[PDB]
Amino acid sequence: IIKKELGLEKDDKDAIEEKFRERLKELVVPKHVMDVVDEELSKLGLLDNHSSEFNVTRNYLD
Amino acid sequence: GAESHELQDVLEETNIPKRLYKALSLLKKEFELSKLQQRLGREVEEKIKQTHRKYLLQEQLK
Repeated sequence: IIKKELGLEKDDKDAIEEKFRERLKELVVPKHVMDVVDEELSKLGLLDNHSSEFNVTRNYLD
Repeated sequence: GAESHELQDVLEETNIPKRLYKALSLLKKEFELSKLQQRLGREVEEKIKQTHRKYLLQEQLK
């Protein structure tokens, strides 16, 4: 049921969640960044997308 | 709601057809202005309701 238009998903946040996940897939990477990125992505998803602080978070994740 | 200059111009008209046509044009102009305001509003409420629905969908996902 989650699968919808989800304008929120249309604002590249999925490209912050799924695209970055697959980019991270090919990376032999330790656990500290795992927990950090999981927490940051949870905070991003729990909130909106447009505001400037989310642009800051997006640039940091990039 | 036309400006007083439009009223003065209508008064300056002498022939009844001219005055009536200018009054009809002013009616149409006011109609267009009101419709433009109504459209801009209605779309603004639509998109703000869609933002509140973004939050609602976030809550449903939660």
